[PDB]
Amino acid sequence: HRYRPGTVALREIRRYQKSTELLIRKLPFQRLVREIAQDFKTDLRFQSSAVMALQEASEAYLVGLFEDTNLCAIHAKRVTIMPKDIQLARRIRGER
Amino acid sequence: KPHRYRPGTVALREIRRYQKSTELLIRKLPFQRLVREIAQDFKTDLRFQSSAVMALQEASEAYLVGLFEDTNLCAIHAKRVTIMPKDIQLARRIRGERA
Amino acid sequence: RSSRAGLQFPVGRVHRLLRKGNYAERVGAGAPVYMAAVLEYLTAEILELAGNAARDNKKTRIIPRHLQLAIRNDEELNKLLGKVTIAQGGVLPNIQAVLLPK
Amino acid sequence: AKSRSSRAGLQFPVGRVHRLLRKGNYAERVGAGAPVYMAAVLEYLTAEILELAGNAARDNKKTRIIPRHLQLAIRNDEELNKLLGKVTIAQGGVLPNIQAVLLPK
Amino acid sequence: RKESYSVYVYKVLKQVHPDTGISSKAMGIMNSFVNDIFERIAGEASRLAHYNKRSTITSREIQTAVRLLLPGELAKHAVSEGTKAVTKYTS
Amino acid sequence: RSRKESYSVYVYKVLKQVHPDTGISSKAMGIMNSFVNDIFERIAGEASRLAHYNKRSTITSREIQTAVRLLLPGELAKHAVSEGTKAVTKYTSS
Amino acid sequence: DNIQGITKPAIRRLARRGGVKRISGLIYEETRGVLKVFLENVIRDAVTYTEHAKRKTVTAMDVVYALKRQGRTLYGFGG
Amino acid sequence: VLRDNIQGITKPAIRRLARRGGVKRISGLIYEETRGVLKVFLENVIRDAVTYTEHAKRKTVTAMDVVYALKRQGRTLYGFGG
DNA sequence: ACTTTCAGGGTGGTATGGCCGTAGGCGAGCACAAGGCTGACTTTTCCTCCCCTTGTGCTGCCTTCTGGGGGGGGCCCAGCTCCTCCCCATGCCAGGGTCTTTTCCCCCAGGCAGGAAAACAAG
DNA sequence: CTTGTTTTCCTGCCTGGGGGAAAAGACCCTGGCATGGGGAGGAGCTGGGCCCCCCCCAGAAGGCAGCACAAGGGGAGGAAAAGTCAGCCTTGTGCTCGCCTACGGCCATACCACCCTGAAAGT
Repeated sequence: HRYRPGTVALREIRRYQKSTELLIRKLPFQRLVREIAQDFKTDLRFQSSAVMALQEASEAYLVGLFEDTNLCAIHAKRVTIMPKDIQLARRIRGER
Repeated sequence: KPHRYRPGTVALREIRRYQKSTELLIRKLPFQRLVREIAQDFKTDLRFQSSAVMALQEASEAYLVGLFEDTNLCAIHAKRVTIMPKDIQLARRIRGERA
Repeated sequence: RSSRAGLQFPVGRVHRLLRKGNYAERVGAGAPVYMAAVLEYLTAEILELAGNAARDNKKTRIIPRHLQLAIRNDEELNKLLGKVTIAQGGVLPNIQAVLLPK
Repeated sequence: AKSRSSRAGLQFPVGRVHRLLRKGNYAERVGAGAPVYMAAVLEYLTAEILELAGNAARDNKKTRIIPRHLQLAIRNDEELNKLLGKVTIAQGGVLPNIQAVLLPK
Repeated sequence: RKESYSVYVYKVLKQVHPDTGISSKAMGIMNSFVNDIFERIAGEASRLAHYNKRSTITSREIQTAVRLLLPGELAKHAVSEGTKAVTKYTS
Repeated sequence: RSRKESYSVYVYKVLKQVHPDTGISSKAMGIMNSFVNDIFERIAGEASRLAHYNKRSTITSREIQTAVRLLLPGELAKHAVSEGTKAVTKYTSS
Repeated sequence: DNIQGITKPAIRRLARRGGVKRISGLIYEETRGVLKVFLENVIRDAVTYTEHAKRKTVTAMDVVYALKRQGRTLYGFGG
Repeated sequence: VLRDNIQGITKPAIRRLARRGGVKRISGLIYEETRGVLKVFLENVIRDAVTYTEHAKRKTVTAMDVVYALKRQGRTLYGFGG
């Protein structure tokens, strides 16, 4: 047996909206943060709490941006979110 | 047949006229009455400077223009050319003013 | 002084913070008393709801998830803390009515 | 009496800026190079917007900068628009732009 | 040592939730909450004196700072609490 | 009545230096004062918080530089910092 | 009842400044409501400033302070 | 370590963040769009934190520096001091 | 559980603020046109809303194989503290240099009329 | 595609009105003197952040089936746009009354600096 497309979608949404942990992998995220900071300053140190804080900030920002993107997609009478929705949300928010 | 312009060219000419000006598109006396009846809810027997009223109006005539630009962008996104209350609501909910 | 005016918040500490925080050149002796009550009220407000949420989850300890849920559920608290990113708080469970299967 | 503004090369109020810093309650003390840096920065920011608004006025065949020229400079330059993104300018209006969707084919 | 409000906030819970506890991570959330709010009410009353050409931050400026920053029913209860504090303090 | 103060004369001098044939209205001269004061409040508050973070007592050119670096984007911050640095070096070393 | 003083031609002119080409028939009421909310938000802060200063007239400075307290700093009318 | 670490934000991670947001279906370009968005946001925040560190003449980025950098952009971050 | 660090009681001064007197600049209020703007109507044209269809990209599933989580340990540079004292910033006063308010007049912006040009639409 | 037809833009002329310079005052800018105090530097120290080791197992990546959803095409109906006309009401001006607010004078008490100590909170 196989579920119809969409019920798994709502189940996944519910599961990860009832959870609190970090949805990005910590080690590659830290590697990305070090990559970004390397251009600003070579030989930069970091703290575990600092990287954790950066990850939670980025994750909450992304989760909010995705709510706005879903709002744009629903406005366009759609269910599939797209770069068009992302760009509209970011522009109306004022980040672009 | 009497001359008539097809719908859209006069609207675009109005756009081109009002984006090149700097005046205030709301009539000063009714805006003053609006400002005063709003301030009546915060302090009775309140008095207003001319600069105060003309500084509230200037803020309004830019807030509304910004909201209209965002609503127009929403309407364009929704495969339409007519802006709508649902587009205004989406714009405001996204910028965070009121959810 | 805190015991004199009945506050669980430190009047002396808030007074020292006001004097050293460089807000003005003089600080009257009613500002610490007012502040150590406003802050106390705010903390009590966002502690009662963030413990009611914990009670709604059969827990005895308050966690950032409970804090975030209480803050986001409360109207005024959400408005005040509208740009606050709470770590380990998650987001409110919200699935749009449209996406729900017919 | 030699003025610090002339000694440094600035045109803004080194002394009055120092006085406003001390009375503004920004720190218990204020360094001697603090107002010089702040006056230089404020004068440069003034001389940027003023130059851009003068360019806007000259493109309009005018010679008296009005708020319209200031806003046309600020909202047309990418940096000052970012700096003043939440700023309302009186008697300046908006920038001229149209969405390509609404233009006739 | 780093002075904090953990001891004080731990006591305001016992008068509202006498039985529940607070996790250590939650303790760090509220220390950020009080400190951030304190920098907002004090920073508002600091500008009010500058506008008013005054020199002393007082209870009349904390009241205006609070009711400017706190929305709706929050201001009507934060102001009420402080007024009852200074009134008792002087008396 | 009272003596009111502004930045109008200095704005006029720099305006004559940069545009020796064009003028400015009494509304743009009421805009430039507000611009100068808003930027002043911005950088002064940032420098105050920056000095209070490091548990320093005196606002210094270094904290002013940092506040400029944190308030202005890109070439705005670059040129503002360069101008302030040159001004402070010429002033002090004179 | 002077919100109607924000007339349909006035709202249409504001939209034309905003680049709107076609306007629905329910846009005007929504714009009136939005304007009323914005004015309420600004004027409550302005009146609070006036009350604190122990004044009886709202000043352009009070209005500018109210606008600056909501991230809507206004230029021109003093500073 | 220092080259092409953005792809560490894998497709399942972006989909997981979308599920937390409320997204029901995801286009194929959403992953790259989100990756670019995160790159820019982290660039800004990390730049502010690095400046906040260089002022203190420190060589270690701390929760204090990160929280200051995030707060001066509107997005206050609780739980890490301050 | 101890301690060590900081807030409270008392004194002295003074400077910031509180209250009364004041005069004038501006804010409220009232007529009064009268033209410019606004409101109601009508045609109709084009925009929006629904419906169909399909192909195509998205999703559900399986399996494999990686690389992130979970510790453990070494070390060595980086962040914190302590004390010295010296150079920078502060408090105070004296005199003038500069910034501030009033006066005027002339060049720049505003209004209007005439004509030419450039888009619009039926045809 | 020509062409009639509006609407807009350029040029010229008259005008009014507000900015740029001149003149005097009044307010604090800068120099000179005395002084406490905060931070720059040097040494000690310790701790945590980086780097490496090893493992393994949960999750990611690739491939396939299949399925439902977005995008193109079609139609119709209805709802704004544009033009017309009738009405009304902003507003520019003139004029007055009176209030409120910025200043000024005098002094009254709350706050700051300081001396000691006992208590409160952080490890």
